[PDB]
Order: sequence, then structure tokens, then C-alpha cells
Amino acid sequence: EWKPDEQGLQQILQLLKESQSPDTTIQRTVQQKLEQLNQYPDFNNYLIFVLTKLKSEDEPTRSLSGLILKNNVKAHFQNFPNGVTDFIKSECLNNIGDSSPLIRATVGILITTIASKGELQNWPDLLPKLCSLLDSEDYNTCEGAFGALQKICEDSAEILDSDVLDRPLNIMIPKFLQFFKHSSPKIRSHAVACVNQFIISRTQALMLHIDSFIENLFALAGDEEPEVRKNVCRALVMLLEVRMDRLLPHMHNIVEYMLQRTQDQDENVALEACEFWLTLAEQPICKDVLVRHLPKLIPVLVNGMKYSDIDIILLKGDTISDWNLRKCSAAALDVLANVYRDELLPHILPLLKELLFHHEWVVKESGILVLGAIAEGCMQGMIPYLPELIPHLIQCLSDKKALVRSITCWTLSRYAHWVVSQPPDTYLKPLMTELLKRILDSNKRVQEAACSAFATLEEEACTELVPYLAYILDTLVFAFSKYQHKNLLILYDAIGTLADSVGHHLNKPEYIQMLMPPLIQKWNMLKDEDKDLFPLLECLSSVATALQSGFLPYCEPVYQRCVNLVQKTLAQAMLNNAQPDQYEAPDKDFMIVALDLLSGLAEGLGGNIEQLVARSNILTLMYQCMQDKMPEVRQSSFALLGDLTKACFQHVKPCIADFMPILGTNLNPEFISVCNNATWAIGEISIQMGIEMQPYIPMVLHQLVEIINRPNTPKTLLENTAITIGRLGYVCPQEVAPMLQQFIRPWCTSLRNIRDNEEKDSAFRGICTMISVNPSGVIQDFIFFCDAVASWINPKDDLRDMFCKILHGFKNQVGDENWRRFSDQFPLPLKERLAAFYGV
Amino acid sequence: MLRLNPY
Repeated sequence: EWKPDEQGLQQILQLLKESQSPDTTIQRTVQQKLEQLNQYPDFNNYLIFVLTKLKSEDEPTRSLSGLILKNNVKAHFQNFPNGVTDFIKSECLNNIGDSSPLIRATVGILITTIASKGELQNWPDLLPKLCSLLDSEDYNTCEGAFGALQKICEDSAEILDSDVLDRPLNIMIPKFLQFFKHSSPKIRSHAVACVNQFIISRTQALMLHIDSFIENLFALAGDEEPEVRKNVCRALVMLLEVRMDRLLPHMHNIVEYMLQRTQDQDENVALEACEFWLTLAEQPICKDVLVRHLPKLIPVLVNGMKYSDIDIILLKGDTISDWNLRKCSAAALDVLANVYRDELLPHILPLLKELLFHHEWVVKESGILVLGAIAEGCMQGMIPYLPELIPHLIQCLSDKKALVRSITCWTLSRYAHWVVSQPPDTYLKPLMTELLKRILDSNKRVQEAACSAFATLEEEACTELVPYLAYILDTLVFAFSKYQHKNLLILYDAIGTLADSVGHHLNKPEYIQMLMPPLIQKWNMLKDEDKDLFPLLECLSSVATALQSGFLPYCEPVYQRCVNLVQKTLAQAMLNNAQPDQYEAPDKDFMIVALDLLSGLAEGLGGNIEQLVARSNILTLMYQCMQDKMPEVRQSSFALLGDLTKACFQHVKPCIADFMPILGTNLNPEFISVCNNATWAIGEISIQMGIEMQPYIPMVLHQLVEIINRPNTPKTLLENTAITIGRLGYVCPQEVAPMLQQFIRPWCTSLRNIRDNEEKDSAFRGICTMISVNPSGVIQDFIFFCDAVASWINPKDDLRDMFCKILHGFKNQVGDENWRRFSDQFPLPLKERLAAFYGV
Repeated sequence: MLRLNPY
């Protein structure tokens, strides 16, 4: 055994007395003395002695000794001697059922801590020992063992459900179920809590005893103890997700039970009971089994959506829980509205009409929340009531209480689509005017709500925002001086969404003069590796696309930062590929948006981006991105490639020899987005290159013909394929000519549905040069070529002559009598168009 | 989540 030294022990007791000193200036001096002894082993051997052996000391003094020992395990267990731990673990299990509730708790937290920091495999004699303490005749020993077992089950769930401890769950789980019928409520609650840890994981030991579990759950249904109710509720909620089949026959009994528990006195029990409705609603059998309970369920949920008296104080002046009865009831009501749709209206409509116009703001606020929660589902049914509710809600935007104002913003944004469909002078105009007011609200929460609601309204209004663009920009710009932290990020979203809505209408000198200077300021002040950079990155990306040529005086610092982010991202990518454990993995999202912004500048600024391209390694980095394993990265790279090809090919041309083999291997139709941009890339390159395109053709030509022939291919992909093929045959027809008969069918089938733009023009210029070389392939399928040529409404005069020569060359080859019967299968507009526009 | 929800 081990015996302590009295003199050393006396100073340890002194250290415990100094730790209990009320003065704050003394507590810091003793912690430094303990920190030195903490590193010293054998010191912990003294602490465990004071806790258990030394019973001549105060209960808080002994307990403090055991709790200091706990903190040493949480930090220095990697250095704990094997001789010491064996004594501590032996001393704890001998006092696991101490008479003193304070001592029993201290021993309890020690045992679970050793099994937490130190792995369970290092203490194999713990589990079978604890189970043997459950059958103990002593009560406190039983409780102490269960209290420890529950914490172990909570900490290490996956460990117990593995071959690490030789499957200890096959003994404990059947053992726990036998304690559901125990006398003490603390023991009964302990048992349920342990089993619940293995419901979702579908533990074999529990799944084969599922019938014994459910039967024992129903036995505890009418239990008065809240802690027991809570775990039973948690049990049924989990069981509802994994074993629906075994609950279905008893479903109606459960629903009536949960309905009473949702209305329970203790909010903790009600919250766990409320989770049932949220999980049940996402089941394909809900609509049938719950329809008989809807009249009773709806008012329960609505009543639970009110702010509690405790919540109101915490909000005035996040500061509240991330999840409570309010949010849970509201979430359940939302999904329920999506299940029954309009069938939920007779149960909610009469409730709303009392809530929305109630005098108590707390009651009124809840009604507004309800009205927004059922918006998505009961949309088509709320229509007749919207002409009354919407103007009322707009009035509620100027309510005295802030919590009423903020929720009204959200609820209004839920019905944003209907507002836009109506005449803008009736609903849209006052809504927009009042929202802009609430953006500059004094209350921070209302600011967030209004700015979020306005952003939602922008996606629905789109071009309807133009007549208000002057007022909108004034409000948003001014918000920069007020908005900080969480309020600032939402503001970027409101600005970016605006740019994606008004489009080129934003491009005006007075608008740019207000919007850009505060944006560039934030663009420079913000450091890298910041969580405020990304929302601004997406913001400017939208603005650059909208402003187009107006972004030129501000493109310099934006271009450089984007190139830097791409380079920095590729840097961390290499470090993570070589030493994954030592270096953090990079976030590709910052690089993808950066590439998209660069692609936006290349397209928006055109040839004015030429100088910035040469003074940077944008093409070198681009070469690396095209080889990345992530599809989204390769997609945004090829897009940037094609844009720079049109912007400034004189800087791109040197790197064509290396880009082409990459583009040729990325023509995989598996990745639609990547394949499309790649196909479009080589097309734009083919134009700038010219006759110099010949050595790169045979490695991509066979690829394109394959793609344009494969069935179930998306419309946009077939278009860009046909356009590219035609573009290849325009500069170098000789290599594409013999393939003409192979792709002549889907080429005309696809490009007959597109408008007469530049892409179509260059494509048809290529199909004419190839026909002039190989007129053979077009003969067999000439009916498709005629339909494709007739698709042209206003072709260029030189392109018209090309069409005319081919048509006349064909008519003078087969004869007139062979041309009439050939044109008898032509539709009415097809035959008349060719006969007049081309005179054939 | 970029836009605040009461849920």
C-alpha cells in the first residue's frame, strides 16, 4: 500500500484552505504553487488520499482535493505513472457509493474523467465491475455506478459499439433494460438515458431486443418524474427515425401521449416532446396517421411559438439559446404546412385572425411568426387573405416594439413573390419604402431582419427595382456607417443581389460614385484569412458583372487580390498534399469565386484588362487550377481561359501548346459543367489561332463528335459542342471535312433553336467552308441543313451568299423535278423562306 | 446561412 507524510500533508491542507479563500488576490498565488506540484508525480497520490481516506476534514475540503486531481488528469494524464493511476482507480471504485452526496459526485466525476482522457481500453476492468455494482444491495452504490455508466455511454458511443472492447454492449444493453422497472426514479432515468445512446446507431444488442425496449417504454409512459418523461420522449423520437415499423401499430397511442408532453409544465420535457412532431412530419406516413390529430396539434404548436417571459428580457438590450420550444414549434408548423398544404388552413386561419390583431404585442408577434411559417406550404390558399394581411403587415413595420418590427420583415419576405405579381403601386411601393426605413433602424436585430428581407425581395422584383434604384443605393451606402459585425455581412448580400437584379441599369456615374468608394475601402482594410472577405468577394463579383465598363477605375486592387488568393490557395494545397498532418487543408471556395471574379473582369472590361494580365502570373496559376481534382475548380478555370482568349489572346497564345492537351482530356461528359466550359474554350481559341490550330485538332475533334452523338445530353452542352465544331472547321476545314457526315444530323438539330448571334454566325461560316470542301456528307442529310439555314432570320450578306451557293449548287445538281418532291416534305414556313430569301 | 431566420 501507500502511506502519506504528515508534514507534507499539512501544507496540502493549507493549499486547500488557500483555494477556499474568499479574497481574489490570494487565489492566484496558490494556483502557481499547485501548478508546480501538478507537474510533480506522486502529488496526485496525496490528493486521492484526502478525498477518500482522510475523513477528519471538511466535506468541501475533501471534494476540492478530488476535483483538483480531476484537472490534473485532464492535462497531465499523458505523463501519469502506472503505479499511481492503479491506486487512484482502486480508491475510486471503493468509494463510488459514498454516503455523502458531495463526495459521491466527486468520485463519480473522477471515474468518468479517467475513462474519458485515458481510453477505455486502458481500463478494461471498469465496465464489468460497474455492471456488478448495479446489482449491489446498497442503494448509493447502485446510483453511483449508473451515474458513471451513463456518462461513459455519452462520452464514448462509437467506442462501445466496436470490436475495441470485445463488444461490451451485448451485456450492458440487455442489463440496462432490466432496470426500467426499478423503484427509484433516478435509477430508472439513468437506465433509459443509457439505452438511448444506442438507438440511432442501430446497435445490434438493442435492435434484436427492440420489442423488450418498446414494451418497457410504454410501461414508463405514466411516470410523474420529469427527468423520466424527458428520456422516454427522447427514446420515442429516436425510435421514430430508425424503427418506424415497430412503432406503427401503436402510433395513435404515442401521438396522444406526445401531445400531452408537448404541453408539459417543464419546458425541458416539452421541448424534447416537440421534436417528435418535427421528425414525424418528415415521414411518408405522416399525412395519414396525423390527420386525425391536426385539430388538436395545431393550437399546441401555435401556443408554444410565443416568446416566454424569460426570453423577452434576454433579447431587449446571440443572447438566447440556439434552439428552444419556440423555434421547434415553428419549424414543425412549417413542414406540416408543406405536407397538408391548404388542408391546414381551417385550423390556422381562425387562430391568426385573433393573433394578428391582438393588443398584447407578445401575442401579436407570435401570430405574425405563424403567418410566415405557413407561407411556403399554404401559399395558394393564403391568396384571398393577402390583400388584407399585407397592408396590415406594412403597418406593423412601424410598431413600437422592436421584436414586432423584426419578425414582420421576415414574414413579409415570405410573401415577396405575390407582392411582385401585383401592381407595384399597391403593395410593392409601400413595402419597399418601409423596408428601407427599417434598414436604418436603431435596433440591431431589426436592421438584420430588414436587410435580409430586402435582399429576398430583390430576387423577386429584379427589374422592378429600377425606378427605386436611386433611393435604394442611398439607403444601402449610408448603412456602412451604422452596420458592424453581423449587420455588415448581410449588407453585402443586399448590395450584390441588387446588382444581379438591376443588371446594367446600375452602370451610371452617380451610382458608381456612391457605391464603389466604400466598397474599395472595405476591400483594402480587411486582412486575408478573414470571414468577412468572402461575402465581399461575391459582392464585388456581382457588381463587376453589372457595372461592366464602369468597374474600370476600380479594377486594379480587385484584380491583384484575386490573383493572390488563387496563388495562396494553391500554396496551402501543396503543403497539405505533402504533409497533411502538419499543414491545414485549403478552402477551394475562396479560389473558385476569385476565378469567377477574374472571369467577370475579363468579360466586362474586355481589352482594358490587358495590362494587368501581363504584369501577373494569372496564366501560370490558371494552368495549375485546370489540373485540380475538384470539378468546380476546373470549371471556373476554363471559363477564365475563354474570356482571356477574347480579351487579350496575345498573352494567352504562348501558353496554348500546354493548355490544349489539358482541354482535350477534360472533354468528359460526366462532368457537364466542366465539359461545357472546356468545349466553349477550344472554340474561342480556334478563332484567335486561325490556321495555326491544325496540330491541336486531332486530339479534340474525335472527342467532340463523340459528345454530340451521345443521347440524353443536355441542350446547352449540345449547342456549345456544335458551335465549337463549326469554329474548328472554319479556320482549318481540311481536318474536320471528312467528319462532316458523322455530325451533320445533331449539328443542325441543335443550332436551329438558337438565336442569330455571333456564336451561331461563326458556326455556320464553318459549316459552309466544310461543305465547299466535302459536299458529299451533306447530301444524305440535306433536309436538316435546309431547316438550319431557314432558322436564320437576319444573316450577314456574305453569309447569305454562302447559303445561296450551296442551295443553288444542290438544285442544279439533282434537277428541278427532284427538288420539288424533295421540298414537298417541308413545312409551310420552311419552303416559303427558302424560295424567297435565297431564291431556290 | 447568410440571411437570418426566426427558426
